[PDB]
Amino acid sequence: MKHLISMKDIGKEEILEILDEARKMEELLNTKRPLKLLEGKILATVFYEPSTRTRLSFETAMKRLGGEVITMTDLKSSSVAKGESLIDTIRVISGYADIIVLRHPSEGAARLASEYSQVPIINAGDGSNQHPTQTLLDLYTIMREIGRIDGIKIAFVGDLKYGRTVHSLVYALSLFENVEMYFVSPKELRLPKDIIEDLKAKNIKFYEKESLDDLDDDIDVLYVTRIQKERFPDPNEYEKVKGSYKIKREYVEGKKFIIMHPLPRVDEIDYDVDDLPQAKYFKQSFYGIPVRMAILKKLIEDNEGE
Amino acid sequence: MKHLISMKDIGKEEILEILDEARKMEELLNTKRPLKLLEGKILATVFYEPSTRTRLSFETAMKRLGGEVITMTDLKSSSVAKGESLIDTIRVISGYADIIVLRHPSEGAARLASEYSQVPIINAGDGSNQHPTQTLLDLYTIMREIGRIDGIKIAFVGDLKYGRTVHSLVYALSLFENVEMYFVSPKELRLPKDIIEDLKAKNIKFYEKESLDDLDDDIDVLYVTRIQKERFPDPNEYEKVKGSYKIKREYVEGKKFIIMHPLPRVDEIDYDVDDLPQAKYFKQSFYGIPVRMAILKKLIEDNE
Amino acid sequence: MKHLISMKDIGKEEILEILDEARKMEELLNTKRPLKLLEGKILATVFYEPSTRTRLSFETAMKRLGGEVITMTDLKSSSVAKGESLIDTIRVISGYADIIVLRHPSEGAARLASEYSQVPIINAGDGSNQHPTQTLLDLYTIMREIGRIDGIKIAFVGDLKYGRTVHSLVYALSLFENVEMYFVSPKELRLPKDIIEDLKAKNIKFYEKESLDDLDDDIDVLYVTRIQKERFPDPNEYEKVKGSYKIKREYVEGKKFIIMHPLPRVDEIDYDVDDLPQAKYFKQSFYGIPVRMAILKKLIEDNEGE
Repeated sequence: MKHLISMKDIGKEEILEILDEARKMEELLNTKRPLKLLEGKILATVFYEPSTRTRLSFETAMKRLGGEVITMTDLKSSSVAKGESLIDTIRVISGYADIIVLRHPSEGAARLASEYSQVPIINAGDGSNQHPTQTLLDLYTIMREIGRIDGIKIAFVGDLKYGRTVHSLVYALSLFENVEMYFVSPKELRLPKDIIEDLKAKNIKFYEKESLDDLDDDIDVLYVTRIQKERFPDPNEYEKVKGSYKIKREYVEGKKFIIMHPLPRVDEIDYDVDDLPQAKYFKQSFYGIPVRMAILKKLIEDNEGE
Repeated sequence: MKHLISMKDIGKEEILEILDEARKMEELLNTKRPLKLLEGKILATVFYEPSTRTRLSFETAMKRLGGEVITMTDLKSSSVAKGESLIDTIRVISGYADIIVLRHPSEGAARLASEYSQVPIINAGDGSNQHPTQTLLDLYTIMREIGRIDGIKIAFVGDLKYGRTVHSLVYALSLFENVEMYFVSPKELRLPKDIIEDLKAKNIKFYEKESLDDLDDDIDVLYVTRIQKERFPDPNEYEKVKGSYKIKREYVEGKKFIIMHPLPRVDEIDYDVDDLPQAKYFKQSFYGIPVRMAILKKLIEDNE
Repeated sequence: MKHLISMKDIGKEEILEILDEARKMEELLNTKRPLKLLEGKILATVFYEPSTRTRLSFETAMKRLGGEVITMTDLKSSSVAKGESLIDTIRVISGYADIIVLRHPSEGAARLASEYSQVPIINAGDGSNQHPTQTLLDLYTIMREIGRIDGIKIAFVGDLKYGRTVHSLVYALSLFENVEMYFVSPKELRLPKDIIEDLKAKNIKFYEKESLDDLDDDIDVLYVTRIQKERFPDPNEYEKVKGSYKIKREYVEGKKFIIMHPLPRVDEIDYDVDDLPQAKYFKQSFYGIPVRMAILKKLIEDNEGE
């Protein structure tokens, strides 16, 4: 693997390979003794559309492996860009660092950048459409907390029509055996038609539900996604929707499932749910470090341009 | 010690312990040898209200001990948070790093953060409630330059009514034996009533003075604090106040005291005072590194 | 050498010494294996007027030598400065780090800073009088790609009246033996009168040309500089000028020269020129790392507890 642009370029086999490397990295974090696997390496954080969350995650991961990091964000402003094209920037940075994590608005972006980069490119998503590293850490969370990915019952709650990370995860999961999916969402924000078709094409047991009460205590994972205002300009409307899908304490208690959420959470989950056993979104947050360490390591080794 | 939230959680004992560790750190620096005391460690700089000064200080300190640093500033915006609560952020960062230096506006902030952090939290002031690390380095400066903290005569000049770092230092000093305090300031910015009460309660010889000339050459330390235009909207007014408390060269020359100033200084001290022997504010600036190295080291070790 | 403020403080001898050290650094980079030459050192990036490019360059260089870096950009905004003078800041940072790369608007700036710094100061240009490190890497590019600096034919294209990096390079080159210079530019943006005088005073064969076709293929280096809008408020005019000096394919193919450009390039050079053999601007970009490593190393050693 010379780049990590899209989950659709990876198969269940490579996914597992990565999840394994991730577990190794997690254990290494427990040795607690200074790691130097990527000692003489430099990671370049090239963000056009800022994301302190994603940067810090990758930055931490790189440093945990003993590597160095140079950052270049807010490339969008003319002060941090200066009319220079992505292509020129990728070529210059490509010459400075050993690996690049890119975040660009345009669609080709990542893919294109990889074409001009003499270095591996990790796509931190083109804003949306494709964030591999996120999906991978999601899978790792399930693998880690549920003990397996195959044959699990997962339920997604929230904007499923525009939830990119949800789409990406639904696709990845569709590569595993017997995954039962539940899509809880407002009538308007249902899972894209074409996506459902792919699920059908892969003979995947799935159900579209309109209420959280439709779900049973047999779901293993409850993946909560945000529902932004832009979908319901009318406050009244938005109000009803928030209340209808908000994960409350009384609903969580005793449930078998674990609660995941890519963060940041704002309204999707009550704060009194945090201290409940099934709340796992912050653990999920942590898992991003080990899998990102896994990815950085792999990408660099796989392309030993020594 | 698992956190450093307020000076009021530390006693003279622990203070001295810290000042000692600080000295060690200072010496380790002077030798000029790559240090690796905090080698595999990561410090997280979580600033909601930006402060390049404080960040750089702690960043340098952490790196001098061979540690790594991840920074996250200006959270107070839809350019980094997007509506995520301090509590959620602390929990996420807490899982990434090994130690966190927080800077937040809200009062509980630091303390609260420490409750949700699975990692030590160093309070870089909840805006202007308590800035431990600063007071500690101030103490270190006195200890270092005067040779002792106990029984010294210190004079504070400037906005004493709102000078947070001054209040914090006055409290810490009140924990030492026989410290004589002088509060030089405009009739408008005198030291808070309740603070004076605490000083009285601790039987501390102190005097409020209106002029810099009301002092005698028996002062060991002259701690200069800033006085902002926001206190005297009227330029005329402000103008006269600036002149009245500005530390000038012909006032300094020959004086026993050392001049301290938490920085940045703008009007409080003339530039011709800089090269005078008693000017110690830049040295004080430096001392921040060793004491912060001391604090980072301790907090991490203490929490094995 | 205790500071690097201006190219006019360096002689051909020292220049070559630096270019040599630079080569060493370049080869050290090829030696894929962690360098620790500046292990316990800390570089401070003090930029009042931001420049993500220069910062990243120096940051990379410092980290490649195994050093650490603390950054402090745009103290220009009353947010990062607070009314504190450059002198006070230099003194404080001077006490924190081991070496400082300054970028300030005012003229004295760098020089002045060096007076109050208890640490070496590398001038990243007052943005209008001297950027040593850039000129040095330019020289290194010629030295490395052409094989020599002495007796070469170099042609500068673009705003030569305000091109600071061009002026700095023209001066440095004037210290070498038999360098033939060509100044291709619009009648308005001709090389400053006083500069031409210095060239005359040093008996330097030079020609001022108005067209790129005025150049014969006996040229070794074509240094392309930008021509910003502010020089031709009238779009018509500007468009006119852009087309007249734009380096196109049809013009480059088969030419003996190598093309240099300090970057970022916007209009000055067509993208189809990039993959042509004589295109060397991105290589030039890279060379900044080795020479900056060279400079950082030297400045720190030259001042090792003197």
